[PDB]
Amino acid sequence: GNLTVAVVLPLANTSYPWSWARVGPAVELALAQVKARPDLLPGWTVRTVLGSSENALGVCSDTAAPLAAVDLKWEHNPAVFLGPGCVYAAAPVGRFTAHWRVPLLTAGAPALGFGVKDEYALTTRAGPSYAKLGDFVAALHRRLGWERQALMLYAYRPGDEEHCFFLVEGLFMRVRDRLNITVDHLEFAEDDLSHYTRLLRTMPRKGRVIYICSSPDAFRTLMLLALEAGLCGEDYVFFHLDIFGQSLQGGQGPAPRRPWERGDGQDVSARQAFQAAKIITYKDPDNPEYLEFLKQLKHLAYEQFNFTMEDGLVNTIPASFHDGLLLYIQAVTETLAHGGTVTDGENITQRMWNRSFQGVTGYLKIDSSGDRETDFSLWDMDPENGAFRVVLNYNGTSQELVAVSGRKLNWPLGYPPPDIPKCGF
Amino acid sequence: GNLTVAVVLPLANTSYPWSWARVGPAVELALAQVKARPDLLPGWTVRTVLGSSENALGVCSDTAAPLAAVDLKWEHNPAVFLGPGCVYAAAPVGRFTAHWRVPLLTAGAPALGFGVKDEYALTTRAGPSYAKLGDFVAALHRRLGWERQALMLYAYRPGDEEHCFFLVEGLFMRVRDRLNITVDHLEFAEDDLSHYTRLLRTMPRKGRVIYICSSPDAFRTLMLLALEAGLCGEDYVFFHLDIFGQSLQGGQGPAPRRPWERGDGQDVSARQAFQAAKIITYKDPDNPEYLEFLKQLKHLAYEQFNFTMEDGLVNTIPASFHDGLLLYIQAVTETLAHGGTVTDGENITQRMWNRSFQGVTGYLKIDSSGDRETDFSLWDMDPENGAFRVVLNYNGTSQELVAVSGRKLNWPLGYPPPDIPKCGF
Ligand SMILES: *[C@@H]1O[C@H](CO)[C@@H](O[C@@H]2O[C@H](CO)[C@@H](O)[C@H](O[C@H]3O[C@H](CO[C@H]4O[C@H](CO)[C@@H](O)[C@H](O)[C@@H]4O)[C@@H](O)[C@H](O)[C@@H]3O)[C@H]2NC(C)=O)[C@H](O)[C@H]1NC(C)=O
Ligand SMILES: *[C@@H]1O[C@H](CO)[C@@H](O[C@@H]2O[C@H](CO)[C@@H](O)[C@H](O[C@H]3O[C@H](CO[C@H]4O[C@H](CO)[C@@H](O)[C@H](O)[C@@H]4O)[C@@H](O)[C@H](O)[C@@H]3O)[C@H]2NC(C)=O)[C@H](O)[C@H]1NC(C)=O
Ligand SMILES: *[C@@H]1O[C@H](CO)[C@@H](O[C@@H]2O[C@H](CO)[C@@H](O)[C@H](O[C@H]3O[C@H](CO)[C@@H](O)[C@H](O)[C@@H]3O)[C@H]2NC(C)=O)[C@H](O)[C@H]1NC(C)=O
Ligand SMILES: *[C@@H]1O[C@H](CO)[C@@H](O[C@@H]2O[C@H](CO)[C@@H](O)[C@H](O[C@H]3O[C@H](CO)[C@@H](O)[C@H](O)[C@@H]3O)[C@H]2NC(C)=O)[C@H](O)[C@H]1NC(C)=O
Ligand SMILES: *[C@@H]1O[C@H](CO)[C@@H](O)[C@H](O)[C@H]1NC(C)=O
Ligand SMILES: *[C@@H]1O[C@H](CO)[C@@H](O)[C@H](O)[C@H]1NC(C)=O
Ligand SMILES: [Cl-]
Ligand SMILES: [Cl-]
Repeated sequence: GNLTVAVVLPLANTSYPWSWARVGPAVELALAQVKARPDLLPGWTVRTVLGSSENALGVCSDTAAPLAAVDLKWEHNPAVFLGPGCVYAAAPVGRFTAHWRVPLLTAGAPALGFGVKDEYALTTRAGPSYAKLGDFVAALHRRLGWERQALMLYAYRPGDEEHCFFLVEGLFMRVRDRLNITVDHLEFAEDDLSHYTRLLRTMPRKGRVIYICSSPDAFRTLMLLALEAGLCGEDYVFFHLDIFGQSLQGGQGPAPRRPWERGDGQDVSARQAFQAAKIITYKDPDNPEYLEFLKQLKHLAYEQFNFTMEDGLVNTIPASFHDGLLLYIQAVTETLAHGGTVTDGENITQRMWNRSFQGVTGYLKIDSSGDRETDFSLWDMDPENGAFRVVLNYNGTSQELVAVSGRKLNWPLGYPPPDIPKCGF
Repeated sequence: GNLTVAVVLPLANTSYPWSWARVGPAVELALAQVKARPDLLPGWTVRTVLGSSENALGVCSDTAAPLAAVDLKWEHNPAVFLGPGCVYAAAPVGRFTAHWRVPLLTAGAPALGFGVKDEYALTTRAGPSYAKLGDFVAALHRRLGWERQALMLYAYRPGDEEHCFFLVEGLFMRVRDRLNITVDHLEFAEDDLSHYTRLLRTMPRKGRVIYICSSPDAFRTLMLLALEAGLCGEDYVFFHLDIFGQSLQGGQGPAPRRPWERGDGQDVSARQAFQAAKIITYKDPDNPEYLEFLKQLKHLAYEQFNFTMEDGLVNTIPASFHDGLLLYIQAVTETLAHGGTVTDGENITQRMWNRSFQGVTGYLKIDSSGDRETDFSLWDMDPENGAFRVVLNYNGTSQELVAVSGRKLNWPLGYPPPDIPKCGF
């Protein structure tokens, strides 16, 4: 028989980590591998019927994603959805598919509200989540001894789909649960220098361990302002939540990075200001299978969709769709082997949750709630060269930190600064 | 043949002006009238299929309204949607119907954003709109000579579906388009006594003609504070946007109201504070057909839904569904007389827009944009008795103001206060 796979992704806009111009060859490679392995759905054929989740302007829309999903459901009767990876498009489509009793795979939709599996039954997330980043910092605080207070700033920009609002919402909500610490939750406009001055005035009263979600330019500007304000590294620690490594040119390899450099005269004084800054990115998989998959993905993305892949850390999202789709196909194969159909949403989904799988991105594990366990990296600056390099790797499954071969965190005083000064704030 | 009307309304919750417990008898009376007249749809049969637009908690929601609409569309293939009335349920369902090319009738959904007929094609609003209130105040200002400045407060309450936010949004937008005056629109928390003191401090600098959208209790508690602060009626005038006449015992009939009285000991001091307050409600139709319709609607509602229908000015929403639907039943008849079909949404809709109809609520007119022309009423205090009464009626179609039974506005100084003082603010 056949197994339709409805796809609701941006088909023309090629500026998203999940856009069809980069996820298309991932699914194509996955389906090419399914058809060469007798152990996966013996004799069946897997098809894709693809709709678009973007409006007339060409951007994510919660208005057109459900329309496309309903059209696809009415016409083709899919067995699964590679639902939207976009926070605003994913919610209505996930509610529709939960009402229809159809599984929904996605390597996007990292928002916290999507993880309420009473309203979003049968949906799986094979890619990074935002709440899983609250486990990482919780593991930092236990290791570094901070157990009192923290502050969390998130920038605002008119264009983006409130990326940092959701990022820090998830981080904050999970950090409250894991730790009984006092956290503060602030926002600033990313273009108003008045807001930056106000923020530099404010912080000395609210915390000594600050997590900032902003663009690389805004974080460099904040560091330069803080250095002038006197906010040195013997007191503060600034953590830049740059998940896709945009300030590190992707952060895809061992090359030395120096994100404090712009060649604008003040980059001599920007190296000084970054002595109290560390960067929290996703983890770049090291296995050779990932490199081979990237090598043969970059070629399909050119021959098929006439689009050139950028060679960064956003490729993990195209690879996670491949891994998740293969995991789903294996679950469906087991379900059929136990005498079922490809329409048993509940039986199929409970064979995906709470198990480990071997993909190109490593040996991953979908947790008991359906969300994938995410691994992170912490970058710090070398005292001698001045270049940034990875110093800590966090394994989501076992929930522990590993120091890279011959590296350790660079603290100005040799040890982390306390999160509570001599006489508080 | 058969004509199927799809209904997406609260079927169990009885606390809405459009809830099925009070709109069901209206539609049943309409369909009884259709079946007794050879003029309308000769020989056809009209029948309704019901879906609920409320979630588990029992409140109308934007999550369960489109789900019910999609289920109804896929199962019964309706010719028209007697769509939702909530501002939040009516948007996704309106977009779905616009995408399907199916007309959507509603006497609710007054929000301004629902009147953009490029995104909401084929939808008709046979009931009051919020922007149509901005036509009223403009026609009021021209009559009283105010042409400089205005201020608009709206209350915020956790429970309501941001009723006053949308009311003031529509009013403010339409007043901005139709006048050159400078308008400023604030917000205040309704159950936070600090905000009231803050507002009484603020107002004397930002306006002298104020429109307040709040609950009757909030308006009275704020008028007492205004009297205490010295904001008397020789300078300020306060307009209470109480559209359904909640503060006037429903605002229907000829009896005299006393909205300043609770027997709490401040009645003597509350009658004095209301000398600078006037109330803007909907207009209660004065024709005998409306009274007969109410008489045979209450009995039917009690007999057929075990719900007792207290009289008031919220009964115009049940009666508009009765009118609009009938208007539609006429339009779809004329189409058939020209060789069309019941599924000619575009030709059916343009035969409803920009024409007048004779219903139980008067001789109504649907404007060229599809929204009905609403008539308003202005209530003012009698200087002698101290009881409130209707003193102005506003005809939406022709946009004139009519004094009622030789009545006149009670201005504490004899003429309207200036909207800009001797030396401004
Ligand atoms: C594909 O989709 C992308 C969206 O990822 C479209 O690109 C535009 O991307 C920007 C930011 O990445 C986004 O702001 C645009 O939408 C918003 O645009 C303005 C803001 O833009 C202005 O300010 C920014 C700084 O914040 C300047 O960099 C920019 O030059 C402007 O001066 C908002 O005010 C709007 O309200 C809107 O929300 C986004 N494009 C659109 C139409 O929203 C890209 O056009 C798409 N391309 C194709 C071919 O479909
Ligand atoms: C029928 O529909 C009405 C809506 O018109 C329902 O009333 C609402 O019901 C929902 C859940 O069913 C409930 O969440 C709403 O409460 C809202 O407000 C509270 C805070 O309100 C507090 O103050 C008011 C003051 O009057 C108290 O009455 C109330 O008990 C609270 O102490 C929020 O915390 C909630 O989150 C929510 O936003 C409620 N609102 C109103 C105005 O009634 C009604 O339950 C439905 N009934 C049935 C049988 O379906
Ligand atoms: C993150 O942690 C996990 C474990 O905490 C690391 O290793 C994996 O651990 C599981 C058990 O928890 C192993 O089963 C898995 O290796 C086995 O996988 C299959 C099936 O068991 C077997 O055929 C293999 O030969 C191997 O025995 C572990 N995966 C490995 C070692 O690759 C995981 O590696 C950590 N993350 C990273 C990036 O290393
Ligand atoms: C508000 O004003 C409108 C008009 O500005 C009144 O409604 C009708 O107006 C039209 C012309 O604009 C009148 O022709 C109509 O009266 C006739 O309507 C039909 C068809 O023309 C005819 O068969 C009737 O016999 C009647 O002669 C007006 N409708 C009436 C007078 O009922 C409207 O009445 C005004 N509002 C109120 C509350 O009166
Ligand atoms: C998940 O699987 C483990 C075995 O690996 C089991 O012990 C645990 O109970 C499972 N959790 C749930 C929620 O089923
Ligand atoms: C609406 O009807 C009037 C006459 O009632 C007509 O003059 C006008 O052209 C019609 N259309 C518009 C857009 O006004
Ligand atoms: Cl998407
Ligand atoms: Cl509704």
